[PDB]
Parts: sequence; structure tokens; C-alpha cells
Amino acid sequence: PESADLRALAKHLYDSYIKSFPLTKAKARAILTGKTTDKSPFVIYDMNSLMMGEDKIKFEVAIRIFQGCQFRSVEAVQEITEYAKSIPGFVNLDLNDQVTLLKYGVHEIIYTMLASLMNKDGVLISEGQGFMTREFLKSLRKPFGDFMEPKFEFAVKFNALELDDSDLAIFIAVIILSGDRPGLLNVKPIEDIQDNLLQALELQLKLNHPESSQLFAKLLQKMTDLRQIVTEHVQLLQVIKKTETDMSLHPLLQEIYKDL
Amino acid sequence: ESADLRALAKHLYDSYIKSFPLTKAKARAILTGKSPFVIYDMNSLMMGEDKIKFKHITEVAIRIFQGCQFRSVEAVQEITEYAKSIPGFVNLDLNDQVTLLKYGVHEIIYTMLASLMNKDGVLISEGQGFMTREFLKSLRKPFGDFMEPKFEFAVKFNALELDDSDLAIFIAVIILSGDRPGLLNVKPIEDIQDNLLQALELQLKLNHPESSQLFAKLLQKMTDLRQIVTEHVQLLQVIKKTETDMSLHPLLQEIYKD
Ligand SMILES: O=S(=O)(Nc1cc(Cl)c(Oc2cnc3ccccc3c2)c(Cl)c1)c1cc(F)c(Br)cc1F
Ligand SMILES: O=S(=O)(Nc1cc(Cl)c(Oc2cnc3ccccc3c2)c(Cl)c1)c1cc(F)c(Br)cc1F
Repeated sequence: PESADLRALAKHLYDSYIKSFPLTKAKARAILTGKTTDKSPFVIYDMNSLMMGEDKIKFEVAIRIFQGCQFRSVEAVQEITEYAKSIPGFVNLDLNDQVTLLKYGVHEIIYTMLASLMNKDGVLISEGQGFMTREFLKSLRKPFGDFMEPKFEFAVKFNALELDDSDLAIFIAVIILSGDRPGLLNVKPIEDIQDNLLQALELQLKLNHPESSQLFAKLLQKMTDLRQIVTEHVQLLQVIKKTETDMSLHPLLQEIYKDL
Repeated sequence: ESADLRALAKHLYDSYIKSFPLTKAKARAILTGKSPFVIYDMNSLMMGEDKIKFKHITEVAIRIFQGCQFRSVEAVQEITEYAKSIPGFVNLDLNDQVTLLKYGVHEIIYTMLASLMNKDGVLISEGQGFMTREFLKSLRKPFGDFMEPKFEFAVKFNALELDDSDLAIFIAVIILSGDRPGLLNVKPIEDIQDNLLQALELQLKLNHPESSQLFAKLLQKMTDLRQIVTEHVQLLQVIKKTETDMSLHPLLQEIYKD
């Protein structure tokens, strides 16, 4: 059928998702649901546990954390780029559009996938070896303590959809191939790819979550919260560049930030 | 067991046809008879960009190099899809799948590039273009040194007169190499390659029965490929002391491995 092609596209993206992202939601949930003994994380909830964490978990304060996010976000950009090239049709696009799709897509994907590593109490860090609590992060001096709470508020609502990795692989593919990004040269080929991806996502959610009514529509409506959080995130960054003139940002990230 | 070798051969040929747009058959038609814009000097290349719409347009030697980056990245995705059709490949360890492609795309890129080359140049852009061998080696160092070893290999490789049905199995043999570093389960890889080698052997005896030991000679070319690729990557390390734009887009840098 035409839907056999949609299933092959879904399988293809899931395969590439596993190869590109080392820490899946399936692994994050096994670590968080306290399943076992070999996978349990060390919990950073204050400065001493944080001090004992660097000893044990292997990776001022608040600025030590902030540059940790920078470095992991840079690694995430790398992983998202590799995944993007696997999306059929992406690498055949105008190279300026490729750059543009990655530039405006990376932050929406980072905090989509970060939700996989969060519960209401905190977030897994450092390949899941560590867990940082929501309270300790909200306790960081301003304005660093303002970074995390919106993500937690989004993650709780996003995670109630109970998507698995196979669902997420298509959803991230849809996000990358967004024809409404500023400065795109040929919007139509991008939209034709997203059309096929949206078709693939719809069949996937309906087959994977048959009792979940209108999950497709509810997933698409999550973009409002996604884009609101990116907007707040970049404003937070601008406050940092002014009060924190003695702290460098990463060039890959600064070029992504340009005109955000 | 001979029917399943031929079944395997036909399956790979069909998959190769679907995965790679410009086949050797059509490339050879364009290079002889039954027409490409030719790029022979600085002026013709500037005209060719206003002619053929290059999707990578954002020094001339660097602009050609960036074009090779763009097309190589496209070919990785074509080769990846072709690898998925090889019986047994997807059932392999996911990390081994990734390792085979990562260390194998370069050998395949220059195997298939031979299809688009003769002693005088190389087809580009689905055949809409053609870049002369003279112009490419006229490029300033070290960019003028990338392609000459490829032409030398290609003139020899093409003298074997392989067709797409031959090359389909040959490329499959290259992907399923058990000697790539970092593999975790070598047994089923070489198990599949030995099965592809039997199919390649029978294919060449049926399709070139007058070509004595063509099978052995094809295998000898695979070591010529290894040398091409080792020399190629060593040259693109020297590049990161020439094409080093201290003000380059990091996202472009992120895209351009492969
Ligand atoms: O929520 S953020 O908006 N972004 C965010 C980005 C990533 Cl990649 C991230 O993941 C990691 C992973 N490993 C880590 C290892 C060591 C230290 C921190 C890590 C963070 C997390 Cl937990 C948060 C945000 C939280 C803040 F606490 C600070 Br300070 C700034 C900051 F940007
Ligand atoms: O021979 S190479 O070793 N690699 C190589 C790789 C591919 Cl995919 C290739 O095919 C194309 C196809 N379309 C193109 C369109 C525009 C511009 C270049 C294209 C190259 C070719 Cl002609 C060469 C090599 C040749 C050099 F001229 C330069 Br500068 C560096 C370089 F790596």
C-alpha cells in the first residue's frame, strides 16, 4: 500500500534515531523508574553532593553548571545534525536551507529530547550517571536559576503524552523540516518532505497508540509551548551576556543564537 | 544454490538501480552519443553556476572542494539506503552497521565515481555538467592534487568494462568488510560477504565469460581503492591548514564530515 511506504519511513527514522542519539527515552525511563542496581544514578541536590558528584560522576557554581549545558548542547547539535542528514531529502536541499533548518530547529529538538530525561523531580545528566534535582537548579543565583523551570513545566505536560522513541524520531524529523523558518530560499521542497513526514507520524501514532484519541493533533499543539520556551531561553541568554561579561559562550552556539 | 546466487544478484541490481540515480549505463551514454555543459577554465566554471544550479553555492579551488563535500554527503545517504537492501545487513548489530558504512562510503564513492569519469574528465550534476581533468589539476595546491589519483584509478578500473549489474555486487562486497576497526560481531559480516563473493564470481563468469580471472582482478582493485582512500583523507588533513576559515560557519563544519 501507500502506507507500507509510511511504515518503512517510520522504521528508517527510528533506526537512524537510535544510531544518532546515545541516550534514548527507553534508557532514561529504565534509569529513572529505579528498575535495577547497575543503572542507578548519583543524585546532585546541593553543593556537597555536587562536589562529591565531580568526584564520582565524571564530567564558581551555577557557571560550572551553565558551561556543562553549553558543552552538552554542542554535543547535542552534533547528534541532531547527523540525524538530520538521515532524513530522506534533507541533504538534497539547498545548503543554505540546510544550515537554516538546523539553526532554527536545534533548540526545539534539544528541549523535546531533554523531556525524555526529566520527571517532575529533576533531570538525568552525564549519560544518565547523574541526576540533578529541580530544586537545586531553581536555587542557582539569578539569572541562572531561571533557566530550568519552564523546561520542567513543558516536560511534565509533554511526557504525559507517553510517546516512545519511535514516535519521537518522526516528531523531531517534522520539526527540522519546518518550511516557516526565516530566510528559507525554497520553501516548497521542504514542505513536501514535511508532508510525507506528517503522513508518517499520523500512521505511527495511530498504530502505536490506538486508544489515545487525537494524539496526533495534541502532539502538534505542543509546538506552542516549545517555541515559547526557546523564546524565553534566548532572552535569558541576553541577560547573561550583559551581567556575565567574564564568561565565554561556545562559537557553534553563538552562531546559532545570532538573530534569535 | 546457484539459483539463489542469481536471485541475490538480481535483487542487488534492482536495489542499486533504485538507490543511485545516474547509473553507469546512462553515464556512458552521456559521455559518447545518444549534452553536458563543459567546465574547462575559470571563466567556464563561473558560467556553469549560472548554467547548472549548484545547491551548494553560499577562491575557485575552495568552491569546487565545497561542491565535492556537498555531493559526497548526498552519496552517503544513497549508499546507506543501498546497504539496507543487502540481505542480512539490517539484522547486524546496529553499531556494526554504522561502522561498516562509516569506513566504507569513501571506497564506494570513488568506485562509482569511476562510472562518471573518462581520461578527459568527470560528469557532475546528474550529467548536466562535465569538468575537465586538465582544469582540476590546474587548481592551486593542495587542491589540484585531489583528483589526479582518482582519474588514474578510474581509467584502469573502467578498462575492466564492468556494468551496473556487476558493480551492484562489487559495491555490496566492499560494504560487508569484516576488517573494519571496531566491529563487535565479525562472523555474520564475513558470512554475508562470502555469500556476496560467490554471487559476484558467478555473475562475472556469466556476464564476462571471455574475461579470464576478472574476479581476481576486481579483488585486486579493492586494494587500489584502500590506497586511494588513505591518500585522500591524508590530503584533507593538510586541507585543515589551508581551507581553514577562522571565520567559518560551525554548522557547515558540523555538516561536513563525509
Ligand atoms: O535547562 S537549560 O535551559 N538547558 C539544558 C541543556 C542541557 Cl544540554 C542539559 O543537559 C545537561 C547534560 N549534562 C550536564 C552535565 C553537567 C552539567 C550540566 C549538564 C546539563 C540540561 Cl540539564 C539543561 C539550563 C539549565 C541550567 F541549570 C543552567 Br545554569 C543553564 C541552562 F541553559
Ligand atoms: O576527486 S575528489 O578527490 N572527490 C570528488 C568527490 C565527488 Cl562526490 C565528486 O563529484 C562531484 C559531483 N558534483 C560536483 C558539483 C560541483 C562541484 C564538484 C562536484 C563533484 C568529484 Cl568530481 C570529486 C576532489 C576533487 C577536487 F577537485 C577537489 Br578541489 C577536492 C576533492 F576532494
